[PDB]
Amino acid sequence: GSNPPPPETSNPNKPKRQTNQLQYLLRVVLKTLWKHQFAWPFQQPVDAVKLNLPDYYKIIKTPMDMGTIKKRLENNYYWNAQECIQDFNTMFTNCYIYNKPGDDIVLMAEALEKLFLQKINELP
Ligand SMILES: COc1ccc(Br)cc1S(=O)(=O)Nc1cc2c(C)noc2cc1O
Ligand code: NA
Repeated sequence: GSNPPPPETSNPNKPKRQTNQLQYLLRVVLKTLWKHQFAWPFQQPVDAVKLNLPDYYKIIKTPMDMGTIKKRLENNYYWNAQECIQDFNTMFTNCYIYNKPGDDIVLMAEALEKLFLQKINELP
């Protein structure tokens, strides 16, 4: 079991720009999630080798994490806030797909997702 290559964080020919919503996504939303107690499992791509999860990438084909998101935001990878939001949704959804209701990790995802949804209500 090897790890796949992580998701891209820059792409010359993918349309990209800066928006004040995307700035907020970085400065406020991502920063709040990043510093939360429960951030740690979601700060980097799932290392299926070191975490001993050899079925992870059998089940999850569209992986996403906050390390990847942070870098995409810092590089202005996105065209709009909706693309970034979709990456967050993918992250949480993957957690819920791979794991089971009530699992420690699922409860952490849920608390981060509540907090995410609260912060994207205040999107300018
Ligand atoms: C068994 O390892 C656990 C147990 C509970 C928690 Br909260 C976290 C881990 S882990 O971070 O060492 N491994 C692990 C990470 C993820 C991710 C990210 N999505 O689903 C996972 C399942 C895991 O066991
Ligand atoms: Na599941």
